[PDB]
Amino acid sequence: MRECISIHVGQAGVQIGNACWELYCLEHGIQPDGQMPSDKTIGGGDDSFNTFFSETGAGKHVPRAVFVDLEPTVIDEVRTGTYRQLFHPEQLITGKEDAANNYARGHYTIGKEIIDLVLDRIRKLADQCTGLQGFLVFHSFGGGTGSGFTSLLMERLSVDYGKKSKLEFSIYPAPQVSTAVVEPYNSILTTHTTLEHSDCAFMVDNEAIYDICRRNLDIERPTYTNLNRLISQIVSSITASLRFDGAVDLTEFQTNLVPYPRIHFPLATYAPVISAEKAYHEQLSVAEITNACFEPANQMVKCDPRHGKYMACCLLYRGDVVPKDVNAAIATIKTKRSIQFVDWCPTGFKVGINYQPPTVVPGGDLAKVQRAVCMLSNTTAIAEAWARLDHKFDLMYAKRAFVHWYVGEGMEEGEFSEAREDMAALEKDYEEVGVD
Amino acid sequence: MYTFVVRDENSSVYAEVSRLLLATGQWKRLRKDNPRFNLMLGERNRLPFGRLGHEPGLVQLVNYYRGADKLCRKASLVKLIKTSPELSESCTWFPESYVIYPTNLTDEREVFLAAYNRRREGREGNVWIAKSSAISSEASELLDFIDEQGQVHVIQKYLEKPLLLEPGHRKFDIRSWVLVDHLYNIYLYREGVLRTSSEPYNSANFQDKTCHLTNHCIQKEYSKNYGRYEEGNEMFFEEFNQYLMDALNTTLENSILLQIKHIIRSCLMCIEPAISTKHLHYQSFQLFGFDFMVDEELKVWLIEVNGAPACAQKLYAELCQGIVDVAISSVFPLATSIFIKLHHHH
Amino acid sequence: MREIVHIQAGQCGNQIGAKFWEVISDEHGIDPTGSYHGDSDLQLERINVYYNEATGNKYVPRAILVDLEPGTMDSVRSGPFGQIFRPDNFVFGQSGAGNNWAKGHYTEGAELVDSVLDVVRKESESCDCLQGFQLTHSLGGGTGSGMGTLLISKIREEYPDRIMNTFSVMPSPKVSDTVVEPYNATLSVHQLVENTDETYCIDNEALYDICFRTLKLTTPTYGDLNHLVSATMSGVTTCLRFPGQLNADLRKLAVNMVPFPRLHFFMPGFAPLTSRQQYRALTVPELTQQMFDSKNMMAACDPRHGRYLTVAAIFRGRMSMKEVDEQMLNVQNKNSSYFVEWIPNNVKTAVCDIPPRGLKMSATFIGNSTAIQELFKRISEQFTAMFRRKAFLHWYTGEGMDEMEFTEAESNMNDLVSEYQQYQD
Amino acid sequence: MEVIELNKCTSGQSFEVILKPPSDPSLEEIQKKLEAAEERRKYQEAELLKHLAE
Ligand SMILES: Nc1nc2c(ncn2[C@@H]2O[C@H](COP(=O)(O)OP(=O)(O)OP(=O)(O)O)[C@@H](O)[C@H]2O)c(=O)[nH]1
Ligand SMILES: Nc1ncnc2c1ncn2[C@@H]1O[C@H](COP(=O)(O)OP(=O)(O)CP(=O)(O)O)[C@@H](O)[C@H]1O
Ligand SMILES: Nc1nc2c(ncn2[C@@H]2O[C@H](COP(=O)(O)OP(=O)(O)O)[C@@H](O)[C@H]2O)c(=O)[nH]1
Ligand SMILES: c1coc(CNc2nc3ccccc3[nH]2)c1
Ligand SMILES: [Ca+2]
Ligand SMILES: [Ca+2]
Ligand SMILES: [Ca+2]
Ligand SMILES: [Mg+2]
Ligand SMILES: [Mg+2]
Ligand SMILES: [Mg+2]
Repeated sequence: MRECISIHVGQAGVQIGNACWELYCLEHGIQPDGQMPSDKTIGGGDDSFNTFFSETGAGKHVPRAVFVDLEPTVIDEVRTGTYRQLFHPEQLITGKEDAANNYARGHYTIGKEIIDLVLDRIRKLADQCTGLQGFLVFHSFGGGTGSGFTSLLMERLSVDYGKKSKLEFSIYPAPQVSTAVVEPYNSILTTHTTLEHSDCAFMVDNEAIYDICRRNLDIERPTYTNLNRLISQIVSSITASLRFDGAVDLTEFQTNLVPYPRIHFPLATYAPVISAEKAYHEQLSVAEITNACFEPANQMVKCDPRHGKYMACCLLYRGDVVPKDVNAAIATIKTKRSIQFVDWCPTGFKVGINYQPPTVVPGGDLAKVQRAVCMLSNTTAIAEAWARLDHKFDLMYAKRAFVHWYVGEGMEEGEFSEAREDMAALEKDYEEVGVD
Repeated sequence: MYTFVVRDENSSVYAEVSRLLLATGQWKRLRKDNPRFNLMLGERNRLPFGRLGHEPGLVQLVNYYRGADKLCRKASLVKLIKTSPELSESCTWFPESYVIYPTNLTDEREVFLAAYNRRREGREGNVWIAKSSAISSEASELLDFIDEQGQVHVIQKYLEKPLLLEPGHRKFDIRSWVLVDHLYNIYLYREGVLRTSSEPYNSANFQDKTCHLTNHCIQKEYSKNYGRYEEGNEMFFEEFNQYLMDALNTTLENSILLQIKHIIRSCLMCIEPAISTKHLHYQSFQLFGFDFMVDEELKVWLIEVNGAPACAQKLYAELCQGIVDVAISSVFPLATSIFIKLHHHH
Repeated sequence: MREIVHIQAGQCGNQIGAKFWEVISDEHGIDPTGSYHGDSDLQLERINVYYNEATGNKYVPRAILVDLEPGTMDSVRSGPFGQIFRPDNFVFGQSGAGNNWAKGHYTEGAELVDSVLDVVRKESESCDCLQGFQLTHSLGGGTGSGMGTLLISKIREEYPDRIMNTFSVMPSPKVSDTVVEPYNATLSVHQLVENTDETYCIDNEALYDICFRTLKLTTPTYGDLNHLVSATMSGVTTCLRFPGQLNADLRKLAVNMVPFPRLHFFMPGFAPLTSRQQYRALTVPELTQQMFDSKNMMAACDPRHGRYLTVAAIFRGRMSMKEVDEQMLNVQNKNSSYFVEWIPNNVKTAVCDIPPRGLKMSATFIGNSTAIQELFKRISEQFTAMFRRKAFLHWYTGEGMDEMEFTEAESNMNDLVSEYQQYQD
Repeated sequence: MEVIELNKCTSGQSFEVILKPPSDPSLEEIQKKLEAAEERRKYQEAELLKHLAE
């Protein structure tokens, strides 16, 4: 058995991580105190769930995770929340004043002082792994700590863990839920210094999750709770193959979804998202939920995949799904949808079925469904997300607005244009592969 | 108070739409770089579709469908017809065409020669025409003319038996304007135009191309009978309908319109799942200029489709007001249609 | 624990600061003696930000009262909430500043500053993590103007990486004590351009006009004007004193409101402003129109005469957050020309559930607009009208200053105006 | 329409369907980037204090 360490950084990463590990416990039947009756091997074992939980002599199942935040208000919640008993103090690291939405402040000014401590805590978890695979880094693009400290932590991880894989879960900044005006700067600053160090990154545009909540769940003004409870579903389905007996290792994600290194930004699609407040709903068939994977209204990032080209497609089914129905819907959808693959890649689908249906948080917003499917697709149409941001970046940088706050922390103005020239190349790389 | 922007100062059609929108007092124009707009009258090339539909609380509408260039590019249309089953390579209303790449760059050179040699052997007419978005009966001249250029070209069968108007013995083409709204209703402007030739058609001299090309700019520059029979070499559906009755004893609706309406439907329905803005975070609408040819058997042929067409000087007011009524006002309501809806299955 | 150290200097400073502590003390359920008596825990969630906790569950405002004459601070100590203030935090002399910036900054004030900083340091040494400082004062006097800017300069030296925001009352020709106020305001502004992160410009003429034309007060008073400054000071701090998804510290706020270092001057606004029809419920739209109306703004500047760099709206009350989002999104599209298009999403909104005392719901407006230059032009105009003839200069040259320092403060504020001008285009 | 590598077990199964065939910086350097930034912070704060002593 091979272990996986999760690293949550910033407000967004911590709260999302709190929602994920909640779902993980409900899925593996772990109680808030850390006990697991179904686990008969007490104090040890190399099972499918042990890739994410460790076991103590007392039978406590402990997450292989670390929480980092330059401010103690967000992580204090975890220290007194329902699942306080799961983690031990070493796993929760906090400073005393945040990065004030300033990438430089998180990367250079504050990061420098707390970087060697985090690595040492991570080393403590690594010293418990018999065959460590890599890390799952949850963070936000707009946060100063989420963008600033993550980029530094990645650079040091590629040094202390050369051969290990690293996957990001990045939160794309959306104005409807953000009061920050500089998140474009931070996003482009962090995707630049983090590119060469991340092997596969799933972006979640808060704009997408927001409309999915208002439209499918009839929530007029959704909260971060409502947003995270959903994201963790998508994260759970993407990580389910590492915790359960279905297809398996973090190396597969890059091999299966990232042919070209820089283009490591897959697009996620999840369905069905049904409101628990709904009296009762027609249980969507495999064809219907599979046909939903090609409606943009179910994508973690709003974009048009009909005007890009695909490089890969996985279909992660959870629930009552059998191969015969998957192929039936697939042939049905090919003759109806616009799906253009690149000529250097085959036109097919990798499919994984997990029979245990998606678990839902009691009293939560998501209705229990009998079969759910999350599709991971590497489209060039996700380059729209880079164009959107790179434009905003250009609008402000032209007037050098807000640049002094960064230079004030020791960063040089050139790192802006340098990071922007990198995003201009990354936009060119997508157009080369997707347009004729 | 709705807001809109203008990113194509050369558009004669939407220069009037913006003029009408402002005249309503309920629309306000912003600078061309301000993103808080309900509507965008965007640029022809490299329109930034990826930046639309991401402004909270703003229903955004654009005047171009993303993906319609498959239908308006010479080399793109040929590819869409032969490769789309809804149209098939056996499409009966589109001239036998081939996509030829200059030898300095798939390509249908060998497939073209095979069909060319077949005609030459069967004593059939074999006058083709080469053109590009950027006439000869000999295959060597057509292929050599393309090599002398550096962009994609298309060789399609030249209609050697075109319907000729009298008096004059002249050729012509028909321009129909089709408006597609966000819901994807297909409205045909009841008013069409015939861009005619003022020179007697001559089948023994394709060298002088003034009697073979019915473009409005070529006639007003190289033709010596410009404006003789009709003003500006433009005849409208009323006169052309009357001539058909006197000469051929039929109507424009039966003889030509029915086929045109079918061609319009067939093309837009073919690419509907590929450009439809039904479940999209923004909405699209576009005005199309369809160019038709009519042979001596009263069969209607498709020439090309223009994605950014101009309009006849006399029809700018009526057509533009209809755009505002059914395309813009239908999405942003203010405080007998001139179009013919082409019902269909979505 | 993100503590904030409060300072109030001069007559105006202390009087305004006093009413401020009166206003938030009531909101946080703290009575005149320092005991807690609220019915909700939101009142204590962030109480340490502006209050220290003493023995017996007492809450002592972290406010340092400073003045050169004792007159005003004796009023505060005998005021409604007077006894709440730490007796040691009263730092005052006897000479007074004579409404002379030089005296407060160079001579009379110089003799008292070190004792004030001793108190500031004492408060800082007990702050688990100091957020920053806030100063209340006028710019037309001598103490809060002359010594207040002197304090600020000495605080930035000892705490260079701490946020320094101020509430500054601009002198107007309509509500004027002395003719030398243009001299004092101009000299203070130069200091504020260099050493403050947020400066809320409060024009007395604006407060007056609001109390006269809107509130229907025939004869407004310094006490009437200050009530408005209490409500506004309480509004712009709600995101700091109460819990919400906003979170944010003094530094996170500045980063998002100040795109250029020396353009950190805001025009605040409050709403509603109702005359005694005073019990009528106010809908979410009515709060918003007035809030963006110029008559409800306190800088005597017409926003339609400039462009907004950034804008922040803080709502308080039990209202529809969905409907809130809807109305804010509506105003910007109605008046797009008055917002710069090169700062994406430069209008932010926050919601709080605790309304001010007696109001079902209120709205506090914070505006970083380029129209604020008109406030500085008025000051610079009056300044030069006097300085060209060296009128009343002897009151300053006598205290040790040279004509050169006046010519510098002149040029520095005229540059500030040009800076505001370039971005308006 | 070819299904391949059909993998089955008790908790689920996995397979592949094909429709058509085809056609770093060292720790030394990082410490320098960090210190160089801390050095520009020291020089900017120095210039501030120098202007303040003046
Ligand atoms: N989906 C989701 N997004 C969040 C959440 N919390 C914050 N965000 C987003 O994160 C962005 C801001 O970054 P934060 O994570 O809050 O800041 P930070 O990482 O704590 O770094 P600091 O600035 O030092 O506090 C905003 O655009 C928010 O939309 C969350 O719980 N869920
Ligand atoms: N196969 C063919 N047979 C007969 N005539 C043809 C033809 N192909 C083109 N033409 C002539 O060419 C003219 C149109 O040329 P084409 O449309 O390809 O160029 P263009 O796009 O610059 C003009 P527009 O865009 O306004 O329709 C028509 O008037 C038609 O008479
Ligand atoms: N709004 C308001 N303004 C005041 C008050 N007291 C003084 N001012 C203004 O402050 C200026 C005089 O400053 P003052 O407080 O006397 O200076 P000091 O010597 O520092 O106390 C004048 O322009 C007044 O308009 C007050 O209580 N409220
Ligand atoms: C003490 C000194 O400043 C304050 C309040 N600052 C403040 N900045 C803000 C920026 C955006 C929104 C509200 C804000 N409020 C209290
Ligand atoms: Ca076990
Ligand atoms: Ca690596
Ligand atoms: Ca003395
Ligand atoms: Mg934080
Ligand atoms: Mg053309
Ligand atoms: Mg006085």
